[PDB]
Order: sequence, then structure tokens, then C-alpha cells
Amino acid sequence: FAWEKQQRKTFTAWCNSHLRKAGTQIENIDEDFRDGLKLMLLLEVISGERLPKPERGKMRVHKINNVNKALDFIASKGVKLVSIGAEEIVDGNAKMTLGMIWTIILRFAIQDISVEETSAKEGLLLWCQRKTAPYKNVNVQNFHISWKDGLAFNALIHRHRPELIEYDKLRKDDPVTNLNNAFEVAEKYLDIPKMLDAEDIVNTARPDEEAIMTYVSSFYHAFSGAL
Repeated sequence: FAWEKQQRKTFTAWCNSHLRKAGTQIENIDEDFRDGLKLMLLLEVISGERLPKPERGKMRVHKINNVNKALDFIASKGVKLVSIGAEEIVDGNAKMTLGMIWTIILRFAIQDISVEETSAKEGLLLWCQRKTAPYKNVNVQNFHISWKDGLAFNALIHRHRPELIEYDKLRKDDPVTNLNNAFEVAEKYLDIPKMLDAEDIVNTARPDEEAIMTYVSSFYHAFSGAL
């Protein structure tokens, strides 16, 4: 669907926000993980742990072996992999590749989030509801339509860094302006790379929730070193 365009953009940007720390980047998410090398690198950055030595030989076995090293590692963190195999990743299955990157985001960015007595996706939601409670015209109830007008992004940033956001200036019926304001402020001041397209968000009835959770989780981690 339009899910796929959104996820390609967001998951690439998310991966790159981590790969920069390992001195590299991907450009094409359905080509650039096929040899398994940057996939293994990504896992090393986000876990802080070393994976086995990759094979650099460029034959299909090597790439399969590299991708299995990555999958075996994800599984060692208690992930039950579903409908993901190394051959299909190496062979460029785009939907499966997106699925595998989401699995990685969920485990390594989301799962360990702990807020009051809730964790993971539920904990990330409660955190957003707590931080945005007093803000006019914000009501976070999900990771889709709640985020679509741009105000919750701005409220979330304002609650931590009020000097960066003029919240009262923002118009609910001006969602593209609100979205770009938050995206730009986060990129410049919080070192959170842009992962969402304002137009896509506004021009979709229901924005992709995986893509929204991915971006919001990076806000959670930017703001977690405080207090």
C-alpha cells in the first residue's frame, strides 16, 4: 500500500541514524542489506555488542551466512522470528526486508522502554500521554491519527525543551506547518534525523503506525537522559 513508501523512507532514515555511528549509511533498503554486512553493523551499534566476523567474499553463501549471523543474533535477544529467512533477504525480498527491519526497531528501540508499570509499545504510548497531557488539542490515543495534525510532536518537544517551540502560535488546521516545525526542530536541536514526510502524513487517511512509532521512539531516547 502507501504503507510501503512510508516504511521505506522511515526505516531507511532510522537505520541511517544508527549507521552513521558505525561510519556508514544505506541508500536503498531493498538492495543495501542483501549482503548482510551493514545489517550486522546496524545490530552492533544498537545493541553495543559484537557480532561474529562477517564473510566478505561476495558469493551468495557468504551473504546468506552473514544474514543468518544477524538473524541468529536477533533471536538470541528473545525474538521469535516469523516468516523471515536469510535466502529471501539475500535475494532481495522487499516486503520481508521491511518486516525484518521493523522487528529490529521493535526489539532494540521499543521493547525495553519502561514507563511506570508499563513497557514496550504500551509504555511508549503512556509516556506520550503523560508528556502531552496539558497541551491544547492534543489527545494521544494511538500511533496514527493522533499524530497527524503535528501538534503532539510539537507538544512532546515543548514539554522537554520549551525554548525550542512556540506552542501557542500553532494552528490545528495547519498540519503541514506544524509537522515541518517539529521535524526541523528535532533535526537541528535534538539530532533526530527526519524520518517522516509531512505531506504523506497529512495526505493519508491513516498514517502508517510502525513508521510513527519508529520516529516517536527516537524522541523517547533523546529525552531519556534527563531528570
